[PDB]
Amino acid sequence: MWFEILPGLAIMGVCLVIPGVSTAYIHKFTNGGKEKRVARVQYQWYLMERDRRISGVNRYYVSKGLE
Amino acid sequence: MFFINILTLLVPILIAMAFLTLVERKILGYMQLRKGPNIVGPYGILQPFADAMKLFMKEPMRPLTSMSLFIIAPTLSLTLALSLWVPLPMPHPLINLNLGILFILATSSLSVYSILWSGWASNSKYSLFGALRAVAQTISYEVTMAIILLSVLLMNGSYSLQTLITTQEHMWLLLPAWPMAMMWFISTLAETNRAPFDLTEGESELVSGFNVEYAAGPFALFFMAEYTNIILMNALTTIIFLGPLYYINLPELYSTNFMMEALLLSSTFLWIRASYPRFRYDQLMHLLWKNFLPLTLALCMWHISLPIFTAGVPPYM
Amino acid sequence: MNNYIFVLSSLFLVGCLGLALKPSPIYGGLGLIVSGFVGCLMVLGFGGSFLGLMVFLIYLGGMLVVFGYTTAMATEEYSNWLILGFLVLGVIMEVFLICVLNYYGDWLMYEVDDVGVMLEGGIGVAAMYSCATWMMVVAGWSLFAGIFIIIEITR
Amino acid sequence: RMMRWNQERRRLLIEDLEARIALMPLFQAEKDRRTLQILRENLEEEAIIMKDVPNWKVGESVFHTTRWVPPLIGEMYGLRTKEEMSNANFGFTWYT
Amino acid sequence: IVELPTLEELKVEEVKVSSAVLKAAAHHYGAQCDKTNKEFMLCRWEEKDPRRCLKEGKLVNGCALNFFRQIKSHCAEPFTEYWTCLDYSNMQLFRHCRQQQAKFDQCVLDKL
Amino acid sequence: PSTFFNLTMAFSLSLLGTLMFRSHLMSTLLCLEGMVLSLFIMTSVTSLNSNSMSSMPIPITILVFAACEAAVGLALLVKVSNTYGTDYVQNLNLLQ
Amino acid sequence: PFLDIQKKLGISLDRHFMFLSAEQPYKNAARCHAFEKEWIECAHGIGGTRAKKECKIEFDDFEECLLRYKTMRRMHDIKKQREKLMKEGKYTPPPHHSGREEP
Amino acid sequence: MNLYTVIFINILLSLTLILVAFWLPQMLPFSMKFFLVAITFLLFDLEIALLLPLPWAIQTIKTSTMMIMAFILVTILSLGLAYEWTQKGLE
Amino acid sequence: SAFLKNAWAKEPVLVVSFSVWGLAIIMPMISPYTKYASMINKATPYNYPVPVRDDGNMPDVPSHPQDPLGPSLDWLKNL
Amino acid sequence: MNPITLAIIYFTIFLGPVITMSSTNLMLMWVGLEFSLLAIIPMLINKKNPRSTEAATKYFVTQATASMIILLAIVLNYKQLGTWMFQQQTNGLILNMTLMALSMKLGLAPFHFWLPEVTQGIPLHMGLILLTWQKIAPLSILIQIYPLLNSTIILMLAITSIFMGAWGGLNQTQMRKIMAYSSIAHMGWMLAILPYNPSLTLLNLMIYIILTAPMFMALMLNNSMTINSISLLWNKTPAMLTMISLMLLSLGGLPPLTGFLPKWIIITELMKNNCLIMATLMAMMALLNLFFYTRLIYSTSLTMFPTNNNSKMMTHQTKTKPNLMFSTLAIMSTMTLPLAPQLI
Ligand SMILES: CCCCCCCCCCCCCCCCCC(=O)OC[C@H](COP(=O)(O)OCCN)OC(=O)CCCCCCCCCCCCCCCCC
Repeated sequence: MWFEILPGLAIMGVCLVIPGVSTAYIHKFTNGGKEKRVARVQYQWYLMERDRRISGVNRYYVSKGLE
Repeated sequence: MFFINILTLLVPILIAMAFLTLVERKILGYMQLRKGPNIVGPYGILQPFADAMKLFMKEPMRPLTSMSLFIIAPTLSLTLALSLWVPLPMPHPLINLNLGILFILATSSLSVYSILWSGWASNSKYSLFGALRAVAQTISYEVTMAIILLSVLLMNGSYSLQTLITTQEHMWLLLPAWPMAMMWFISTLAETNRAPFDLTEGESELVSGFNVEYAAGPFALFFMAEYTNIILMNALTTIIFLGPLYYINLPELYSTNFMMEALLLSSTFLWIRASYPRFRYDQLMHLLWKNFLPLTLALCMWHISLPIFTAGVPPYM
Repeated sequence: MNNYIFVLSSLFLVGCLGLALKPSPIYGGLGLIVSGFVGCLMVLGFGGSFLGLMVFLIYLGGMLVVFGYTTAMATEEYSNWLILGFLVLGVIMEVFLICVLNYYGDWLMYEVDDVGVMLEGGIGVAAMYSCATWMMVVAGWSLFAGIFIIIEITR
Repeated sequence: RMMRWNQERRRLLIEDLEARIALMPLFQAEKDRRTLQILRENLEEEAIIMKDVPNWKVGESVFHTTRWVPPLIGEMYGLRTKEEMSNANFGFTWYT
Repeated sequence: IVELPTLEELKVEEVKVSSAVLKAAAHHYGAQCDKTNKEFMLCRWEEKDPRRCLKEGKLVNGCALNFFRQIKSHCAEPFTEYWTCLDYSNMQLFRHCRQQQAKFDQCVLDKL
Repeated sequence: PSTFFNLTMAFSLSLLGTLMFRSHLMSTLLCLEGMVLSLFIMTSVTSLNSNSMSSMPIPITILVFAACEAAVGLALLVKVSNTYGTDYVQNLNLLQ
Repeated sequence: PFLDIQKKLGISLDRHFMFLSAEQPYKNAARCHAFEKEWIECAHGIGGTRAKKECKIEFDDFEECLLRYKTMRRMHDIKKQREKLMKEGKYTPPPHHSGREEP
Repeated sequence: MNLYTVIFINILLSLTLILVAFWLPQMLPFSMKFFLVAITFLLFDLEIALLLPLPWAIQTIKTSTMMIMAFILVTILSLGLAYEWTQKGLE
Repeated sequence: SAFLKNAWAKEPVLVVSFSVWGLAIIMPMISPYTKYASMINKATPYNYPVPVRDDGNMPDVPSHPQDPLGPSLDWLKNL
Repeated sequence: MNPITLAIIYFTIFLGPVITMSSTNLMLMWVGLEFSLLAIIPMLINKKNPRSTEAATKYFVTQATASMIILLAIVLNYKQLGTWMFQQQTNGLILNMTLMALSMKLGLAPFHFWLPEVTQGIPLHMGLILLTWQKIAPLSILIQIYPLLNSTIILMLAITSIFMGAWGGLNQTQMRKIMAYSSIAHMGWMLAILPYNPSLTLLNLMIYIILTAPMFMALMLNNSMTINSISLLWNKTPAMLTMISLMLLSLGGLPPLTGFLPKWIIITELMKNNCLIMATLMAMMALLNLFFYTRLIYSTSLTMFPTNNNSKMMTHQTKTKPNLMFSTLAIMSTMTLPLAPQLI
């Protein structure tokens, strides 16, 4: 019947979720489990950069009250 | 990593792009009382790969045509389509272009060059007419297409597609602004030269002006482009107007929901094609410079006043 | 690559060179499109976004699009190769001139407010609506008249 | 709903803008302190680069006024690592 | 010449904590330590030069460090939970974390 | 800096163009536009590195006026290849 | 100007934004704002013929805040000769050029 | 740069495909009415460009002014369009 | 009126089109909220509020902004 | 023209010069120039005759490139001084560009080729506007910047114009082009004194306007674009023969009439400034202008050319009258000389 148009769709869907799940986990892996900071405006880039300088070289590492 | 994130977001879309043609040649089929392609492979799954290989193997005829432009137009087409998928705001978008919607609008406009140049390069009368007709309709639908977005943005606060995920945390922008959704949907149908608005390659009226002389590999690249676009524009409808649910804890839900709505609205233009005859050239443009453009202009004002008199100006984050 | 800016400027110059050679009106339109692209790039390079976009959605958009349309209608008849040759001739001469000063990206983003919250291109041009309210009234009158000028000149 | 949501969203926006309003004083000091260091550090190398050059005031305001003219980006990072300069110059246009 | 101040003149203890840490405590720091900062601002504005307010800047920093030492000593755990959740978010938005914020805010009201 | 000299010479190369017709009115109307782009780019560039935001209105006013200017120019062009079947300038020699 | 219908009518549609030191949006001062003031409060009441000789200190400075060419020059020299010192292996960037630092 | 990286892969992927295509298989109009529409496009595009800045103007303290200014822009151009109709120019 | 009627039934876009044009030209003028827009946007603290010299006779916010004196946005709150 | 369009255009052709004059921000001065360019082109092609399209397409290209050059000068200044307006400090080349450009829009000297040709293909009416309400705008921009422009160039463009205008006029027989040529010449005198005493430029213009406006409404009263056509003036309308005679000799510098004052005071001001080289050569070829003016005098008044029988028919019918402006501008022009001291 119409049962059969589903096979094809399944392979479309599966190929349209990969991208959204992929981009959203290759970010939380590269950024240390914390969402990649979105620096829309400079202030944010400043804060981000400030973070880099604060520790290691990468901003994702985040020092706390114990420092 | 970033490279891997380029394979994903590309291949996956290309593989899905292939499966759309199949779900087009079966959904149109069952609507017309026919199984559609099921004999090659299981349930026709290998069917998209099969003609791709035939198309590339068949001779790329070079008519006795400006070669450079003739060959470039296809390249531009695909380049643009794949590019327009870069800033889409599925969760954690590949690239947070701060002015993304503008970027989308920009690249979308550049595509017109392909059809125009293709027709001019083809050097065939049919192609020439196709280009002229195409450029006109394309650009015109761009004029309402852009204004419809400007109305949206003013209620979103920014050009970044990522903001709408925070704008649509309580209600879809269809409820408000539904009148434009319809007008975004019809314009999305024109800009992908799909059926109700497909005078670019009417085939019956004029025979595929865009690719009259294009065959094999060039045919395929635009071809691929059109279908990827078919998805992209539907996906933009599924972010701007139908806002999928989103949860910071679980970012996947968005993608999954984004999938479902994109597939259904992608299914809709497939369903539109089989269901409607094709608008005439004059009729098409009238609808936009006459039936819609006045509608789109006025609501723009209403959407300018709305925030103010409702003191509903959006945050600029 | 500090040279990035100079590189871009050169490309722009070269594109305008082609337009200068006056190739087929369509070739000219194409060349300008390339230059306009280079242009938005340079503006963005300085930091201006909205500004860069404009040329794109205006020049790389219809500005040449209509030209294109137009040409199709009034330009029918296709030495471009010779023109291409002179173009290379100019390129080297252009390069030669820079090589002249050669024998004889250091400072861009000359000054910036590292911390800032409401600075960005477009904000200034957004002041067309407030404290520059005579630019946009005169531009609006320009368009509203231009409608009439074109409708009679075509009439 | 849109009217109420954006009014709420506006309240959140004023809250975090004020959060930096409070924190910028700590940063302003930090910036200046570091800025001067870059200028001075460049002075050291400056006092070691053109020493041989005749008629070479180690350094002198290109201007006449003694007013404090802030340091261009180039001045701060010009002598420094190329990457350092590039980062500052093309480091925002290129997102995180 | 340029009369650029010397390094020893501009060396002072540094806060150096992740920006996130600050944003979470931003509100309170804007509260417990604006006396000196405002004064420093006044100097830095009317007196355009930075050299003319360097010492004030040192005072500016000193005021915050202890601000932190107090919190480290009291209600450190709450604050630690609040910043960690605040940092995970990409724009470090305040509303994603309100449950952690409440416990951090209530405690320091209770102790500090 | 030099960036400006390239743009300025671009405008002069576009100047040499408009002043030396080559039998195509359209091409000229296209060269003319090459200037407006060069002017728009230069105005935007200096406004941007002078941080003079009060002047950004101009970079666009320049384009808005230039667009209509071109609209008029093309309508004359269409008028000419309606009266002479070509845009070729030689045809425009009746006023001798 | 030629016909001052603006001063007469009191309107100021064209004067508020003629120089860099004029009101900037959101009170974000533009670059060089430190000099143009000093170079136009000087030349106010003194006509041009005498805004061109005695008020030359403020333009020679404002001609350098903006163009900022003497700086370019000085620096370029520093660069070239530093190249020569490195040439004689006399000099190489210290960790000062590359090192960790305060927030 | 990140964008540059993505885009060049994008062109490369296309150019690769066209090449494969060619290398593998070795074995006068009178659109006067249109012209007019095209010009209007140019014009309308420019207006839109003057309407693009709104997203930031909505923030202007001088909200009222922005309203008046904006409302005028749309209205005036709307009139232009209507004229086209009134004069039957487009038809 | 009669044409209006047919217009509502023939060419029923323009009618709607104009209607909106007007309704947007009216609601702003009459609205218990119109005033807020210029305030809500005015208030957003984009730029730092530079302090003032406490010379004397100052009714301004007394030092710590937590002090009662000063402007308030309770109007924004509970809006 | 749908009377609405007529209004929009005419308003622009009139808002065009007025914005230029009123504003100080040069940019706003440029768009004033731009609006004049856009408004004039529709009227130029009103007959839409094949000659007309040629006229407008030339006028437009000449006007457009000059407009772009003027903008480049403003754009360059913006970098050499943050100001949007020329100042004492302005680089000399920056100002010279503005002189050349503005001398193209006004059509002076070696850029005098477009004007005679556009004056030939446009109606007599639009001829006046193209000659006199379109010179006010650019001149305003120059007069404002006079302290800064070069005395050498202006003089060269001044002298050249005088010569070109005179020489060109001698051969021409088409009236529209005789006037175009005269305007080039008078425009020359005007730009000669700009560096020294701008106030006299504004006199040598008004008088030119008060002289040319009556002269053209005379040419069109009988709509004669030929001297042969104006020569039969004696039959078509005899009275205007007297004043047409004096106005044309007034346009040239002959002493009893108002036309001498502009040349006389310009010469007095140039000698006061010591250009007794330049002033002398200008006055001398200025005398060439009167020769072609008097040759027309001969044909129209002092000698009666033969006419056509069909003319008796045009006499019968009542002649639509010349507007009042003709008189008030003919007399104030032919004889105000006794009142010169106040004029200057
Ligand atoms: C008060 C505050 C302000 C708000 C005011 C709101 C007032 C109420 C809303 C009024 C407008 C609602 C409709 C908006 C879209 C339609 C606009 C329109 O006027 O239609 C034009 C045209 C029909 O025109 P025609 O039949 O030719 O006759 C014209 C008579 N003037 O339309 C067409 O012909 C379209 C042809 C389409 C062919 C394909 C159809 C596909 C149908 C299925 C998909 C529909 C869209 C799905 C969208 C999903 C979400 C995006």
